[PDB]
Parts: sequence; C-alpha cells; structure tokens
Amino acid sequence: DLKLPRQRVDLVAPPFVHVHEQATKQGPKIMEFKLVVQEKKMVIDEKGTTFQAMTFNGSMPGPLMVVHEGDYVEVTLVNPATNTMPHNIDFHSATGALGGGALTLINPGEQVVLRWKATRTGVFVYHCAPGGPMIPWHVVSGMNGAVMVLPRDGLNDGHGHSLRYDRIYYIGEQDLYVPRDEKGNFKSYDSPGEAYSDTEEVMRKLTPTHVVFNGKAGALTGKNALNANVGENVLIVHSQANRDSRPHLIGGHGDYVWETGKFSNAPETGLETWFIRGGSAGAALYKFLQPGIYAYVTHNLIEAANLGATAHFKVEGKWNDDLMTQVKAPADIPTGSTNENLYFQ
Amino acid sequence: DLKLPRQRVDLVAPPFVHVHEQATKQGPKIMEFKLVVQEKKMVIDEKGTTFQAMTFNGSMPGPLMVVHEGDYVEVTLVNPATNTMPHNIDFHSATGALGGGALTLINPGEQVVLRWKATRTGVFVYHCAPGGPMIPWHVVSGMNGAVMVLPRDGLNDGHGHSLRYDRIYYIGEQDLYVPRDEKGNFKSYDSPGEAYSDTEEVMRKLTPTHVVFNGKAGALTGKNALNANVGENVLIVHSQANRDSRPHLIGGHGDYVWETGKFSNAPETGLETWFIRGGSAGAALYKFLQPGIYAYVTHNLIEAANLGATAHFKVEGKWNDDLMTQVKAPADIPTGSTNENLYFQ
Amino acid sequence: DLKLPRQRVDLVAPPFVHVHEQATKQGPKIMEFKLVVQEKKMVIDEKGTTFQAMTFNGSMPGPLMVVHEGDYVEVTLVNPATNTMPHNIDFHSATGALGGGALTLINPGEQVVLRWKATRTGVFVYHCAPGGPMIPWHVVSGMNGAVMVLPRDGLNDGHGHSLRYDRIYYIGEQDLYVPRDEKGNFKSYDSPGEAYSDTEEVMRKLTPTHVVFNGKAGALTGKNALNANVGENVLIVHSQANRDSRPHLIGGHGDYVWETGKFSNAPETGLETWFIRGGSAGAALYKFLQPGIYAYVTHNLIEAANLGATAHFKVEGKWNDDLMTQVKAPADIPTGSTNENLYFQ
Ligand SMILES: [Cu+2]
Ligand SMILES: [Cu+2]
Ligand SMILES: [Cu+2]
Ligand SMILES: [Cu+2]
Ligand SMILES: [Cu+2]
Ligand SMILES: [Cu+2]
Repeated sequence: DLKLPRQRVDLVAPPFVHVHEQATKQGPKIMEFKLVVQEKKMVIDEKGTTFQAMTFNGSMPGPLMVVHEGDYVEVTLVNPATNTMPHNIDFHSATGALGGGALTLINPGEQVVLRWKATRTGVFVYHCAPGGPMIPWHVVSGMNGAVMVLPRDGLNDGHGHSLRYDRIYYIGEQDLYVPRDEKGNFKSYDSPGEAYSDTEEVMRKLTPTHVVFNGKAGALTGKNALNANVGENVLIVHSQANRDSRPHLIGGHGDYVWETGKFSNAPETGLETWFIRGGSAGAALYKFLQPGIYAYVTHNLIEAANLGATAHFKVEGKWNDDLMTQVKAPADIPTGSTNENLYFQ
Repeated sequence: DLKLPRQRVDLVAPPFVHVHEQATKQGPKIMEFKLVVQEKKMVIDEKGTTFQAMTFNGSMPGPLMVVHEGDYVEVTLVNPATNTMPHNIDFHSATGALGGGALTLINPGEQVVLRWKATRTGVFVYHCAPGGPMIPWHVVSGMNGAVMVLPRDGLNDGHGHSLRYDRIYYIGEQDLYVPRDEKGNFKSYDSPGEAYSDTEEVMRKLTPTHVVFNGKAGALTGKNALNANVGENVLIVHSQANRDSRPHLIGGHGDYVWETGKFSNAPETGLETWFIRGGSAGAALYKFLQPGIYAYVTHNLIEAANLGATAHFKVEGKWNDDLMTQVKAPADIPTGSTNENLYFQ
Repeated sequence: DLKLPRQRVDLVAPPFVHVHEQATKQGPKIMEFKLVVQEKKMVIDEKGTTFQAMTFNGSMPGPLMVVHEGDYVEVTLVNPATNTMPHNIDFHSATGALGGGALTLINPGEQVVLRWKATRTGVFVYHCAPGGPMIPWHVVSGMNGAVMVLPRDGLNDGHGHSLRYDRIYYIGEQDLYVPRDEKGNFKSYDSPGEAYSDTEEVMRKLTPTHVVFNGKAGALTGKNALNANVGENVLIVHSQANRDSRPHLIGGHGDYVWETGKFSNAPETGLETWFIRGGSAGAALYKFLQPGIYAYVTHNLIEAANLGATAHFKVEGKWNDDLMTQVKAPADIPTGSTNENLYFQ
C-alpha cells in the first residue's frame, strides 16, 4: 500500500556510522533496519568492572541510523529467546504511540515491525521504554541509541550556505549506576534481574558511578582513538538518553553546533562547550586546524577524568605556529625576576 | 494617580489557566490578583507520603497569572493568621526591590498590595523569598508559580507569523526534600517548623526525594490526564523555581519552543526535549497529530518514572497510519531467520 | 618573526577587570600577560572554613584577561618553587595542543611562554589541566579563570546595533568539595597533597559542599557588594569551569544574554535566568532601572543561600514608581475580608 522503493541498511557499531548520502536527489524510500536486543554482561571500566547490560545490537550506544526527511523507516525489532525481559523501542524522531513504544512491546522469542515517517530533521534519541520503573532501568542499562534525519539537501549553516562533513562519529554517552558492597567495591551479578534491586537504589540517588562513551571508560582512547586530519570537517553526534552532558573538544571548538540537535534551527557558531539535554541528541561540526591529540569530554571534569567520560582524537597534519606556539620552553624562573612585587602577593 | 481601568482576575488551580485573550486591542489596564498563602500538610506521592507544604492559593504550583505587555499587575498578597511564618513574593517578571520581595514581607495576620508594570514578555517564575535560608526552604516547600506576559498581538513564530493556541496547560514542577528515618521510610511531621532541620539536611545534598508535577506523583495521570484533540495547538508552560528540568512529550515534539521562556526571542522548532533552567519558566507549542496516550516527562527517566515526574495527555481523534503504523504485530521469530550472522554477535 | 607591537597588560583581581578599549581602531598586537600559580590555604565560607586552594594569581577565579579578535596572546605562566605540584594552562579560546596544556607543563621553579592567536570571539574559560585525575582536582581547587576576546568593533545586539557597557564585572563561580569528619565538621589539612584522597572521595559523589563567587561565601556581599547606578549598562561575565550554573539577577533581567558566551551569536533578550554550561563562560548585559540592593545568584536557591552562591549589587539612583510601587504597606487583614470563600479552601 505504500508504494515506495525499499532499501535495506546494514548498521555498524558506534562510533562509526553506516554509509549514507548527505545531500540526495533520490526521493523518499522505505529504509529498512533491524535492531536485535541483546542482554549480556559487559566490561565498563579500566579496572575491569562488569555490568549487567541491555543493548540494541550488542553495543552501548545502539548504532546510529541515518535517513533523510520524508523517508519512511521500517524497523524490525527482535527480542531473542536467550533474553529474559520484554523490550520495545521509542523513537524521539517519530510521531504517535509513545514514539513507537506502544506498538513494539515484545517478549523473548518475538519480533515486531514498526514503520515511522521521518517528518522531523535532526539527530534524535531512540531508547527502550517497557513501562513504569522498567523505563529508566532499561535505558540506563544501555538500551539507547540515536537516529539522524538529514535534510535532502544535506546540512546548512542557517544562513543559506551548505555544510558538508568529511567524517562523522557518533558518541553515545551513558550514565551507569553500579552497586557497591559494604567494603566499597563494585558488586558483580549473574543476571540483570539479580542486579535490579541494588541498582535501583543507586539510580534513586541520581548520581552515576560511571559516565562513559561507547560503553566503557577508555573505549575511545588508546588504540581506539578517533582519527582525523587537519582540514577535515568532522560531525560529532552526541547523545544522552537520561542525563545532561556538556561536550567540549579540548584544543578545539564547535564551529557549528546544534546543541538541541534539530536542523530546522540555525546552529550556533564558535562554541567552547555545548549542552546535551538528557533525553536528546545534539551535533557539532568542527574543521580541524592543528594536528595532535585532542581529548573530547563532558566538561564536568570529575566525570571526564574520574568516571570515564573522555575520548581522544588523533589528528594527522602540520602544526600551525601562527595559531599557537611555545615561545619559550620550560626554563628556570630567572633569578632577576621580580614576582614578589605582584599585586596579589 | 495611575488612571487606567481596573480588571479583577479570578485565578484557577493548575494545570488549568484563567480565561484570557491571546491577542487584544484593549489598552493597558491594572490587572488585579489576589494570592493567599496557605501552609498545610499535603500528600505528595502514590504511597500517601505527607509533606509540610507552603503554598500560594493552596496549590503546588501556585496558579498561572496571565496579563499583556504594558499592563500593570496589582497583587494583594495575604498571609492569614492561621499560618505560622512570614512570607513575601518575588516576581521574575518585575523590575526592582528584589522582584517585589523587599516590598511584600508580611507576618501572619497581614496583607500587602504590590503593583508591577509588565514590561517584559514571556513566562516567568514567581516565588516566596523571605530572606537567607528561608528563601530555598519556602520555595522547595511549594511557594512558587508563574506569570505569563503575552504580547498584545499574541504569540508569533519569530518570523512574522502569528501563532494561536487552542488550549493551554501550566505544568509546575517541584523538587521536594523529604527526610527519612533510620529504617529508610519517609518521616512525617506536625508542622513546617518541626520539619525544617531534618529537611535542610536533605536539601544540602541537592538530591530531591520526589520530583512532581502539580504537587504530587500521579497528579496528572489517571483520571486527571490532560485532554486534547488531534489538530489542536496546545501551549504547555513549564516552570521550575529551584532546579533544572528537561521536558519531553513522548510520541510528540515541541513544534515551537521558547525554552528560556521569553517571547522577544524566536522559538526553536521541532525539538525532542527542551531545558528549563532552574529559576525560570519556558513554553512549548505542539499541534497534536495522533490520538492516544502521551506521557509528558522530565527526561531524566529516573526522575520521571521513579520520583514522580510524569503527566499524561489523553488525545481523541483518528490514527494516521502514514505517520506511524505497526506493519507486523508481535510474532515468533521466524525459524529461518539468520540473526546469528549479524555483525555484533 | 611575528612583527607586531607588544603591549604588557597588568591584571587585576576579580571581580574587577583590567582597563581596556571596547571598540578599537588599533590593529592586532601581541598582548602580554603573566600568570603566577599560587598554592595556598584560603578561607571559603562565613564560618571560617579553610581550604587547600590552588590559584592563578592568588585569586579564585583567576583574573579576567581582555583582548580583541586577531590579537596574539603571549602568556608567561610561572610556577614558583614554593609550590609543590606541576601546573599548566588550557585556554578554551585557543586552538591546538589541548588549549595550550600540552605546551605549558611546568614544575615548581619553572616558567613557560605560550602564544595563542585570538581567532574566536566571546568569553572563554581558562584552567589548569596537568593530566588524568589531576585535571578535575586542580580545577576544583581553584585553578580556573576566563578570557574575553572582543570584536574590534565592540559588542553588538546581533541585529546591527552597537552595545556598550558602562561597567564590567567578572563573576567566577567555584564548586568546592571539602571533606567532613565523622562528626560532620569540615576537615582542615596542612597541604593540598594531604587533602587529596579525602577530597577525591567527595568529588566522586558530584555534590559540592560549597558553591561560591569570587572564592568564598559572602565575598561579594557586605562591604564588597558590586556598585552600579541607575541607567548604567553593566556587563556581567560569569564562568564555571566544572559544573553548570543558572545565573539570575533578583529584581532585574538579562537585557542581552550570550549564555553560551560567544559573540558571533546574537544574544537572547529579556531573560529571567540563564544557563552557564560547566566548562564555559557566558555574559549578560543589563541596564539598571531601579536603585537598591539586588542579589545575583545561581537559581538553585539551595546553592545560593545555603552553599555560598550569592552576590549583591548596590545601585544608587531614584526609584521609579511606574515600574513598581508598594500600593499599600503591610496592614492587618480587613475584618470584612471574605477569603474563606476562595476556590482553593
Ligand atoms: Cu528493554
Ligand atoms: Cu524518551
Ligand atoms: Cu513563604
Ligand atoms: Cu528568583
Ligand atoms: Cu594546576
Ligand atoms: Cu577545559
């Protein structure tokens, strides 16, 4: 009855993004996606703490879906019988039935097919939402991702000029609530159900034990730093389904930032730090101007350095001494310096 | 000496709003309001927990006042002698004397009359502010509401086009700080004064025990869901006098959102989730496109589902299968499905 | 090799700001600043609680630096041998090398000279960032300030009209994490290193013990209230390097607010309360219209009244009864008043 071409999309694990066109002259299609729920224990920090997670497609965050305005998105949500709980999906991009949640509740061993029209442009959260207290628990257990609905003409600067990215990354930030024992050590559990009561108690106090990108402290540092090159315009999509965040690229800026994430609004320019409201996705474009390591953080630095929420970019290219230079390397304070006369002493 | 017509306004309890014109061709008037402080015990959650509250006009939030730009607002604040504490009022809409607080301190048995000129358009918080530590305590005990100052031409989209709402609701969100005993159960008290010391200790840790709309968990669910119809443009005013919130309409959007709440600024379009800075009111317009239940939450889902901060809309009308449809109802996973080959396993 | 004039700037302690031009017809210069790290015990509240602080130039916040777009900023960072730890500096205004942090690590007894080009307009945080867990600890110990990069034509309203301030103040807000003993009293320490382990435990819970302006509760009240006069347009720069804030001027407004702090974006008008994302600076202009005391707060009123985050302005001039007036002073409730008939009773 909807007589449009169908196109199957193969998702990829974050922070990477499946192939897509930015601008397109194709007309609306039915874009077909499959999301498979996977409940499993996962490692969430550098000390090896484990966690009873619930995911779409085995990752935290779930994968980024990319479509264009006016496409229809036909999602097969699958809940294999190796899982123990019912699940569903709420697309913040969609209109009606609790985002789809009221049409996608499935028991282990079931699947369901939801179609929603992509009438709203931007980046948007999707997440599980079974009902009642299960809603926050499934979300903070990992069941959230994002979808991007691009304008058919691609992005623009809000002032009539096209913007094109050379690279895209999806940073899903996750607040986790991990019980501790009387000795103060994180507790391990053999199933999500066994974890629940203790976890709910931590959730109620609204203070995460971990705040991570791509599912664990250190996930996007080390060998898994994000690559870029001087001159590239990089789109960084950031989502947080449950709790606020304040992204910042250390040594960079947000050249164009949609912090509320919706491309019908002009981006802000030249930001230092932006703000992702819990329950949303936002996006920032930055053209790299200097090589080296950059850290990408939430700028509650306690969260960034001590709870897990730091990623790295490794950027190749040539240093620009006009923008920044070390005029004099560290040296002993001159003996004839006069700092004892300064106003603050 | 101010020679303008006087118009008495009868307030109504939230989430409803007293009758008013959106656009008007009337000139400035003196709009007369009465607010009566009421200290009383109130029920704040579904388990029947009680709370020593302080209110304007017996409700949390206090009622929404609606005027137009250039009106004068003449408020009689009354503190009956059945109350035990002094009170005052701070209008964030007003200019001077600590919002009016420095001109309205009244003891039990007194009343005072304040007039302020509505020179600033938008939605704004009002709240009690007696002085010092009493300021946060009176506010988080319930003494806060909002006022809307409409442009005389009504709302517009920031791009020269009038916007008109068919319905308006006021959602006041309240962070509450309820002591617990050694057994972990919420404590009851016989007066606000007896509650204070234990309550201040909870306040100091900055984590509410409850986050509620219209004064209690479940207030706007059940029989008291908010009504609307497909096609109606609904204005949802949201205030929070002490603490941030991130509103979201599950299954909907914010078509036009003034998240900082001030109508001299163009609204943002097509938001998923917005942000109410503690100490402010904001507003969102949404035209309903689908019937059914919608949940309206703060999108810290722990707060929403576990601390009280969920409302419902019940929307009548006809479902639009073009926007969203269940293509296939829940069914067993096909035996010949191949999910073991998916990239994430 | 950079052949520009050099101009040495003498910094002053906050909340005051060194002398500068708003609009200028001078061309780019090399603007020379010196920042000296000082580790010392400081008093942070009205009860005399002490704290092992780390500062730039002896103050919390560090001083406001002011330059113009296209200037080069050449900073000599000095770490005297009376200090115990290494330090560095990250300018959110700068491009490359972790904001400068990767080029400025200095041991006690060393200094370094960094030059960065002021290519981005706005107010921006600067802060120490040595590496790893030392990053949040140095910041929340006090090592953060701000820099303002003005357009050469000065500020404008985003709609082609120049804005000029008569006065400028810099409000640096600081979240502090002070351990308590088993009796609940704040603990004192003899060095930052001795404080660290207990302090990190408080930091991990993400709830400050104190939230202060200009380094201590009460710093900008009393004798040190901020002065202004009716009619003056005052720029209030607000920074927070680690944690969100929601500024509000009680009895006033933000006439023009850059809450993300970047002057390539038009300001919002007529705000009640704005939002400083942790890790940023923002700015608000307000033209005073009434004399008297104003309080300037973060509008988590618990933070404002109970954790230290209130400043005052003392404004001289003549009261305007058109904007606000006490129509009737406090009086007994009339005997023939009818309040028992009101809808809420
Ligand atoms: Cu689920
Ligand atoms: Cu949601
Ligand atoms: Cu009161
Ligand atoms: Cu206020
Ligand atoms: Cu340092
Ligand atoms: Cu930083």
